[PDB]
Amino acid sequence: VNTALQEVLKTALIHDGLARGIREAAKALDKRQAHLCVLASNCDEPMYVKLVEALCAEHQINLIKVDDNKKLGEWVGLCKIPRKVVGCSCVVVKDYGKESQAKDVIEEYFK
Amino acid sequence: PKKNKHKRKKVKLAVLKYYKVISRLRRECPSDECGAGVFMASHFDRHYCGKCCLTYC
Ligand SMILES: [Zn+2]
Repeated sequence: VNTALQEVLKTALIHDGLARGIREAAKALDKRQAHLCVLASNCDEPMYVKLVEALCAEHQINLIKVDDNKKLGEWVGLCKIPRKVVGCSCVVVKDYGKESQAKDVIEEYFK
Repeated sequence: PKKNKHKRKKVKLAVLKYYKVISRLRRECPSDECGAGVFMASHFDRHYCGKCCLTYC
């Protein structure tokens, strides 16, 4: 179910909890402070970015996958609702709020 | 003539040029306000990190 991206990300932007972007993801992985990693599977061909795929096998990070760039850019960050299209490709969530329905679905996804 | 303005220069996807794939491709900046991912640019007779404005050699 997709409330593992609806109930954590929209409640996570309000708390200085997003590290959105790609080089900031590399500096956040070297901080050892990645707790939640939303990848991309949308690319020109996906073999061009292998750094966030391999630095978690050095750094023991949880990974949750998605297949989309534009619905990723509609999950997190800003947009007009002639429309301001930006697209996000990798998300490090650094911090959270206090949640009682959605701690587990980001927590227990270790398969 | 005229004095030109400065445009932000565009290197294209240098985000993998901070690493070499495990093994980084440039050297680290020692700092307390920086660190945990902050490297120094290795020029031909000098080595440069932005925030501390540090030159090496
Ligand atoms: Zn420095």
